[PDB]
Amino acid sequence: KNVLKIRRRKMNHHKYRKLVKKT
Amino acid sequence: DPPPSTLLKDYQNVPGIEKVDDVVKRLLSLEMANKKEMLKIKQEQFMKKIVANPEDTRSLEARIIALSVKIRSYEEHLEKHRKDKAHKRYLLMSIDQRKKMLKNLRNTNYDVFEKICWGLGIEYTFPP
Amino acid sequence: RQFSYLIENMARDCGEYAHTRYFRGGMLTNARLLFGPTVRLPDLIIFLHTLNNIFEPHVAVRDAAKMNIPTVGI
Amino acid sequence: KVWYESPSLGSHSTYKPSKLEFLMRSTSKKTRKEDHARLRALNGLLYKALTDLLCTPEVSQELYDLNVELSKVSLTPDFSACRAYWKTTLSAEQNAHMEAVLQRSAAHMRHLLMSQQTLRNVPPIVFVQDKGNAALAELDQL
Amino acid sequence: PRYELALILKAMQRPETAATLKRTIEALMDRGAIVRDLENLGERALPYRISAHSQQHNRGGYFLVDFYAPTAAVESMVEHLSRDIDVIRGNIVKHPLTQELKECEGIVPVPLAEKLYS
Amino acid sequence: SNEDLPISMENPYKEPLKKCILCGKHVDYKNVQLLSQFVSPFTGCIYGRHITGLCGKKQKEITKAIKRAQIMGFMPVTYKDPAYLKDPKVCNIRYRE
Amino acid sequence: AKHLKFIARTVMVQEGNVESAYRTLNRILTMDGLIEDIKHRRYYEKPCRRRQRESYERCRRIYNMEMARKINFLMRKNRADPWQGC
Amino acid sequence: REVLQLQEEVKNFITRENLEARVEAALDSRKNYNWAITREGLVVRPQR
Amino acid sequence: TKFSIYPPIPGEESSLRWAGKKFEEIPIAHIKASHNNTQIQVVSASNEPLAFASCGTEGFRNAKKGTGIAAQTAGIAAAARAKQKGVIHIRVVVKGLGPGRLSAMHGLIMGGLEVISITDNTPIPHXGCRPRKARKL
Amino acid sequence: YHEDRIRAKFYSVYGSGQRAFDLFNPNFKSTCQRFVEKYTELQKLGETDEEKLFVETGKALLAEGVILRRVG
RNA sequence: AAACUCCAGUUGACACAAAAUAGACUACGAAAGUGGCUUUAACAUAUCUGAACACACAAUAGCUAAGACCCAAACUGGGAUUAGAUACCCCACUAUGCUUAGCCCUAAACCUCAACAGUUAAAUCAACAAAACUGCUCGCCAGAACACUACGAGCCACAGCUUAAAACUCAAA
Ligand code: FES
Ligand SMILES: [K+]
Ligand SMILES: [K+]
Ligand SMILES: [Mg+2]
Ligand SMILES: [Mg+2]
Ligand SMILES: [Mg+2]
Ligand SMILES: [Mg+2]
Ligand SMILES: [Mg+2]
Ligand SMILES: [Mg+2]
Ligand SMILES: [Mg+2]
Ligand SMILES: [Mg+2]
Ligand SMILES: [Mg+2]
Ligand SMILES: [Mg+2]
Ligand SMILES: [Mg+2]
Ligand SMILES: [Mg+2]
Ligand SMILES: [Mg+2]
Ligand SMILES: [Mg+2]
Ligand SMILES: [Mg+2]
Ligand SMILES: [Mg+2]
Ligand SMILES: [Mg+2]
Repeated sequence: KNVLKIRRRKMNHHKYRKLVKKT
Repeated sequence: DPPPSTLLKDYQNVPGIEKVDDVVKRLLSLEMANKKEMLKIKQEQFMKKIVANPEDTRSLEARIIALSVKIRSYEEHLEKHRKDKAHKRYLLMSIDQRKKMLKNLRNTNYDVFEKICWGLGIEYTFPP
Repeated sequence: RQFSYLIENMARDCGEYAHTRYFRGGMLTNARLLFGPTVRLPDLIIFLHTLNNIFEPHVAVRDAAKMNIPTVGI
Repeated sequence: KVWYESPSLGSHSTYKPSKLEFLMRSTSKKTRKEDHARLRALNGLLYKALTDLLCTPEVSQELYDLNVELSKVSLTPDFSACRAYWKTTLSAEQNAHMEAVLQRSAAHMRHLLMSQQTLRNVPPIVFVQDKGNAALAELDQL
Repeated sequence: PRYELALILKAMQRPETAATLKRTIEALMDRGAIVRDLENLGERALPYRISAHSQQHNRGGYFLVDFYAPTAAVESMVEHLSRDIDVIRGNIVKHPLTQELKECEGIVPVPLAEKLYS
Repeated sequence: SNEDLPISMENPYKEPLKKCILCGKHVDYKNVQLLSQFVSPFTGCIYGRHITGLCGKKQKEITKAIKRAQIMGFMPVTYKDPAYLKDPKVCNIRYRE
Repeated sequence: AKHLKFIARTVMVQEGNVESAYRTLNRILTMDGLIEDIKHRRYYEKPCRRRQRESYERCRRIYNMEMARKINFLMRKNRADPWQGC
Repeated sequence: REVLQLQEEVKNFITRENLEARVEAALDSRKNYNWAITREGLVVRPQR
Repeated sequence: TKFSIYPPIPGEESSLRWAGKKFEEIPIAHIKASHNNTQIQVVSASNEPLAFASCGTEGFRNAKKGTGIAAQTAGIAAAARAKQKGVIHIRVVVKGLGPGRLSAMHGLIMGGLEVISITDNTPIPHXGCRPRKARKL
Repeated sequence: YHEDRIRAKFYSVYGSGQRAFDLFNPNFKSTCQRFVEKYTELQKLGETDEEKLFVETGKALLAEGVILRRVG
């Protein structure tokens, strides 16, 4: 199968980790 | 524990074992065997002391005694091997299985349940 | 094919018909086109061998049932 | 079966790779994906058969001493000849001696392949020197 | 249980080799072992060079000691052999003759389907 | 009923199962001659069961025996002991020229 | 290092034919798996990658052996046509 | 039967009294565990 | 007697001789065939160095060192210095699968040396140090 | 069939007869079949041992001129 | 190119690192895992099912403390490439991978197949995967996205983990 759902989750987690890092 | 001079369970009832050379008695004793052989002697000691028929190994009493001997061996193993998670699991599972046996023996034969607790030194506890 | 010659001769001798050759798609289910609108199909098909040369059922077994033709078969 | 498909409907059909079948084959027919596999596997057997014959002392004492090594073996799908590439040695003169021995042996080799009847219908065996070292041999001679 | 001590001794003259064996068998007896037999496999070239006690060895005397001992004697004996300078390499294994070989009917065929399936 | 009808029983013509060359024999780590027959002469590599013809059980015993003999000082690791090069060749492997 | 030298992986040359001796040595090292072993060891193959290739190699060998067996079995009938014309 | 067999073997077991005699009796002897197998499954004992 | 590809075992009584010298007495040509270079050292049976040549010492640089013709040239150079010291027969011990693995041996022959045996000593660890990570290409 | 046990032993002990089977003749009798018929006759005479009933059968055929070459 | 040039080759001595071949085997363990050798201990349950939280475990990465350090190696530094190259390629070296004692409790932790029992006759069956099902039990799910998020609570966790919404939005996903 495709990994498009994982890719959505991947970006959400990256941006969250980066947001937590900044603040 | 039984004395090291104790003969193996298989050679205890052969005729003439008391007249053999001392060397032959050492080779047929617990001293020259692995620990599992000492546990077979312990199990038989508890069976004769507790159960009505020492030769009935399929009764709920015999299983509790057999498992109680295994439980004690795990405790001694873990006294020397405190990071052995495999045997720590076996101990906790064995304690749980015996509690289930004791629960079923208490419900079916209380007089025997009491003799098993006295003989093996088990303090039955009700679950939370 | 070991018995193609034998079977073709037996049919001619008894006054009947033999098909021992490659069976083309639609000989029975499309006979009117292949032979003509007035073609009469067989009233009985006798299979001396029911399998084709790749060890599958002869196509005429299925097609004979489609055309409601009784089949005798070894 | 495996991820590699082996459900062929005509699986029981008798594989008949002969020079005569090609002339009665339908060129209109398009080769199946697994039709190549049957050819590829036969080529592997021809490699193993020639390679084993090469290393046995008795078949030809001349052949065994040479210690010939085959680079590749691809039978022609036409079935006219069994190509048998043989790795070319660096020694320029030794590439001629090995080649000469192979050509003489080749005629007897075909009969010896009939001894293994499964590979009996073998086309004339052809040996090809590996040009990697052989092409340079011609130039350096000139 | 019954054990087999595979003993490789420094290549020495007969008097020193006998003193090493006696000293080694007494160590087994001091630890409670009942020694059953002593076999000489002969002096031979080692399969490779062995360094032991600040020395390099190319030949050794191969000996076997069949004996019975308590399970706690093995650990103590291995320590004793490590300190004897005349022992090149000593290993204690469970005696192979105790383990009984189970009978075999033959080689049962294994289905190829299971091979790729497994 | 009828005397000529077939009767139920086990195959009387059944053949015995195959056995490896070492079936029924003790494999000792001290028997380096036997163990050497299953390692490569040039590299000392243990042969797979497709070369030795052994069954899974004896393939395992031979493997465990070789590894024990090698590290205990009975058997070389990187080559077959030359003393055993003239022993019976029981392995389906052809090497030289 | 601790073993005897000039026994392992050693081939003698016959009649000064060094090319044939080298091919024999290379054939020995290839059959014993040392050549492929040396090459795979130049860079570290990760355990998940080693298992995948070992599993792929074992399934390919079985598939090729099974495809060879089928062709050998089905080549018995490669003889000339006994019933030509029918 | 196992106690009887074992009772006879103990007569030949090494002891502190007979240790020296058995130690010397071993240096003079040789025990060979080597033997080879053939393609027919036959043991080929060593030439000694 | 039939020819044996197996080398004579030291301590046994062989009949093979090379200029009256036994196999154990023949000097050794050590060829290290690396991926980017080839090094050849000829030593006596007593481990006395007699000649050394590599692609780098023969004036090859960078990728030219990792070629067959560079290794062949290194072999000829080592053979010449060894022949002056009295070497005719050599035992070849080659470690590594570099491009100069076979070419280095040819150069030794073209330089006047006779190879009586070939030994591979390419290091193979039996389990050892972790190699560098794979390259992304 | 019960006689299959006798046929398995006969083939093991004496092997297949050097005489060739003629499967075209519907009344063909092989050496094994001749052995089986004699073996059955002697069993009906009251003999019940198996190892003894097999040795006496071989002797009877030798007396009749049959060639029985033991494989081993 | 940089780097090294107390460098390289042969020989000898030499580890608290890692475990060719066997292994084309398919075993052990609850899973995670487990493939050099030896020994000791040792692999629960004589009906099944039974927990995000109880009980005990749980790869890799990571934390705290003390050690080891061959090799590999985030990061970092240097070389090169490039429009740029915080990459891919080359070199060096660190945390880290190891040991000991504590933590942390995650994984595409996946045969992507819940446990147990039974069946091969029915219709074989949306498709693909891995032939199709029955009994029984627990767990779980109810359009997408918001969301492995917010808040609450618990936790040796404090840039964490577990449990886990809503508003706005869409006619798809
Ligand atoms: S076949 Fe019986 S042990 Fe190998
Ligand atoms: K290993
Ligand atoms: K998976
Ligand atoms: Mg998002
Ligand atoms: Mg349960
Ligand atoms: Mg749970
Ligand atoms: Mg719940
Ligand atoms: Mg969780
Ligand atoms: Mg963990
Ligand atoms: Mg850590
Ligand atoms: Mg490094
Ligand atoms: Mg940079
Ligand atoms: Mg570090
Ligand atoms: Mg370690
Ligand atoms: Mg996993
Ligand atoms: Mg469940
Ligand atoms: Mg939703
Ligand atoms: Mg997460
Ligand atoms: Mg969260
Ligand atoms: Mg919170």
